Amino acid sequence: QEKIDRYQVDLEELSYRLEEQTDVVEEAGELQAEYEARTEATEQEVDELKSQLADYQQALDVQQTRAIQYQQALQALERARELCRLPDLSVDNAEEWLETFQAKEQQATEALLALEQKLSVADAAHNQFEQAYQLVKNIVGETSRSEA
Amino acid sequence: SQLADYQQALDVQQTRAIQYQQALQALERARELCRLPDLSVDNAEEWLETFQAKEQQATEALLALEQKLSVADAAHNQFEQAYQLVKNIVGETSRSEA
Amino acid sequence: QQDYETAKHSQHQAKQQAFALVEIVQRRVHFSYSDSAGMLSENADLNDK
Amino acid sequence: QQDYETAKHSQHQAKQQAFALVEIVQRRVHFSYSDSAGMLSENADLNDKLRQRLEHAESDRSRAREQLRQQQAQYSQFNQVLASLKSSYETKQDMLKEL
Repeated sequence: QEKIDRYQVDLEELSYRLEEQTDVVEEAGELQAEYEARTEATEQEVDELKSQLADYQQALDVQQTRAIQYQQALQALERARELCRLPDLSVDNAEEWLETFQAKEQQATEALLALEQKLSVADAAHNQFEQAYQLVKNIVGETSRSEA
Repeated sequence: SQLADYQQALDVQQTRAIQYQQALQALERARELCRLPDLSVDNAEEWLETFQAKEQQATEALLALEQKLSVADAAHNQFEQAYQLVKNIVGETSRSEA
Repeated sequence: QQDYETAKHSQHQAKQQAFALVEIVQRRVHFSYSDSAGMLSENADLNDK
Repeated sequence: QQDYETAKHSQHQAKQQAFALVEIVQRRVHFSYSDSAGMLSENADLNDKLRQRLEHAESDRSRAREQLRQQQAQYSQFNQVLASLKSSYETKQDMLKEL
């Protein structure tokens, strides 16, 4: 019996280890996919430059488009520094504030979700609040509705 | 590389004269993409601002849908969490019995 | 979620159209000298092959 | 209700800010077009700058490739260790049933 107890502890241990390794593998695959996408984009861009140099008749149309995209990216960055009110901001570290405000939005959404449940159950008519209140009062004696 | 080398002399002297065609294709591409056959580079600014208005309206509607979507999916998530807690404590059971 | 997906599609299309209009605005200048012309198709054959 | 409309507006603020940051994340590459923007301003022969940019892209691509390879090896490592935990747990749990 004592041996079984030890086995149980061991299995709990391995459960926790499995949880952690599952997590780690998840982030590792996430990073792997991210770098896969990035390497793919880099090589595609390399190929585009190869075509541009080979097809120099391209006539900087792609260059014009990229310059316009650059201007638009600049404009978007300024707009975000405004909305987020983060003059201290760069493309490299904007990811950190993005995940930060993702957590922020998660907090806001979870709050408002609890709020939504409370408002939904607030549909209970006036009579229920009373009946509960006087029931509590009769059982304990006078108590405040907030404390009820 | 060999094509680049061969065309080197060909494309260098562009004379900024074959440049405006790119504007022509851009205008035509917009004409198909934007259901504005009358779209002219002159009146294209009114269309630009109007489509920007539509786009920002679309973003706003998207964000409202997103707010409700987020609250809803999170609510479903707590629903699921309650279900898992129930199954762990007791085992299989329907959500109605939960 | 279905509705929001549709809204996202519509938003993307609106953005693309807005960008095309921006492109027209930018290339109005290049349109300005549309009367210009230049030599072409000197070594096209071998380049094409 | 008043508090909830206020929280709703706060959620809206978070939504718009997150959306903007996402947009710039999308435009990450476009900021690399700063070279393209300067390259476009040449308005003359600029194949040399194109070749320089292509070489830089080649270096970046090779760096990304190595990064991907080493990340792949790391991920595989994590995979095998996780599988080993799986096997160990299976065996221990089997022995638990048997006992």
